[PDB]
Amino acid sequence: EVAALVVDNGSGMCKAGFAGDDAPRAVFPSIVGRPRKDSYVGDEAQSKRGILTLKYPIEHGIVTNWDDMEKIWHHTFYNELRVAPEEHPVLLTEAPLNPKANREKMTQIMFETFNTPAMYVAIQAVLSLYASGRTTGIVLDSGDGVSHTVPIYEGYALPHAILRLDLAGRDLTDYLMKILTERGYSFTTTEEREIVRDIKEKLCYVALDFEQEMATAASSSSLEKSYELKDGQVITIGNERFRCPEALFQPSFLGMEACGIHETTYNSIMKCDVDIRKDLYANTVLSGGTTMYPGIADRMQKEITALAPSTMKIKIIAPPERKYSVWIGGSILASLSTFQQMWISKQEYDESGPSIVHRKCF
Ligand SMILES: Nc1ncnc2c1ncn2[C@@H]1O[C@H](COP(=O)(O)OP(=O)(O)OP(=O)(O)O)[C@@H](O)[C@H]1O
Ligand SMILES: [Ca+2]
Ligand SMILES: [Ca+2]
Repeated sequence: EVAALVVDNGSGMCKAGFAGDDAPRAVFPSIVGRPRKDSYVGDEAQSKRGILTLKYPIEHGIVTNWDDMEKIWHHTFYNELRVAPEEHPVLLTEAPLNPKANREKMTQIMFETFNTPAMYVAIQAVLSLYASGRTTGIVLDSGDGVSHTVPIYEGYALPHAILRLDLAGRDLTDYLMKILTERGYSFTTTEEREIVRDIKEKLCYVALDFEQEMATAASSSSLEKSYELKDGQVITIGNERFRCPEALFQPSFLGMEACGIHETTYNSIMKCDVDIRKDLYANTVLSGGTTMYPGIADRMQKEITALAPSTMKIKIIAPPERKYSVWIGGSILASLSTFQQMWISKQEYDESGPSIVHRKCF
C-alpha cells in the first residue's frame, strides 16, 4: 500500500513525516499570517510579523481556529512533505480531553477538504507510551503551550484522571527573558524571544536541589556558561540556567497557583484505581520538549519519591528522543499490522459521517 502520513500538531511546533521513519521529515512553527501569497505559514510568516497579523491556531493544545489549521495542514501536505493528501492515509494527533466536537471537524476537514482516503485521530500522550514500549503507565507530556499528566492502562487513557497544567515551554521562555533582564541584560522583543528560547534550550537544566544550587551560584562561578549573540557579543548566564525550569516544580515563581509537575503527576495517579497506581509509579514516562532539561529525570524521581509511600518503587523513564516521542509513536502505530483496521476509510466516512470518529477512535 501507499505511505501513511503522521501529523502531530502542537501549540508551538508542528511535526510531520511518514509512518515507518523514526523522525519527522518536517518541523515548522504553528503560526499563520495574513496581510495587515494571501496567507503565510511557518518561519516565512514569522519573518514578516510586521507586515502580517499573526495567528496561533493551536492554543494550549486545542485547535482554536479552524481555517487557520486548515492552512497549516495545507502547508504540511503541499509545501513541507510535497504529497497529495488524497493519496495517503493520514494519522492526526490531538491533545488529551480535546472536545468531542473538535475531533469531528478534524475528521470532516480531512475527508471533505483534503479528500484523504483514510485517517485517524490519536491521543498524543498515548503515542508516547507506545513509543517507550509500554501500553500501561502515566505520561507527563509538556510542550510549548501546555502540560498534561496522562494515566494510561492497557493502552487506554483514563479520562477522569487526566490533568492539565497550563505551564509549558512558552512560559519558560518569557520567564528566562524576565530574569536575564533583571540581571542587567535586555530581552523583550519578539526577535529576542527567539534568541532566549535558544539560550533556554542549550544552557538550562533542572537543579537536583534548588537552594543548594542557588548557594553554589552565589558564592562560586562554576555554574556559569557563556552564550554568544549573532552580533558577536558574549553574555554569561549563571543561576538563570536552573532558575528558569524550576518554575515547572514551583509555578508560583510565575505567580501561578497551580501545583508543580511532580505534584500534578502524583495527583493524577491518585485519581486512579488503587490497583494500578504501582504500575504508574514504576512507569512514569517523560514526554515533550519541555521535559528535555538536563537533570529533570533525577529531580522528578526525588520529588515523586518524597510524595509517595516509602514502600513505593518509583521509576522515571526519559527517552533520549522524547522531544518527538509523540510523533514516533504515531509512526510506530500506523505501521502496525493490527492498526490497519482502525483507519477510518473514505467509504466509512461517507456512510456514517463525522460522528464515526468516536466509533473508530476513542
Ligand atoms: N532541549 C530542550 N530543552 C528545553 N526545552 C526544549 C528543548 N528543546 C525544545 N524545547 C522546548 O520544547 C517546546 C516545544 O515542544 P513540543 O513541540 O513538544 O510542544 P508543542 O507540541 O509545540 O506544544 P504543546 O505540545 O504544549 O501543545 C518549546 O518550548 C521548546 O523551546
Ligand atoms: Ca505536542
Ligand atoms: Ca506554589
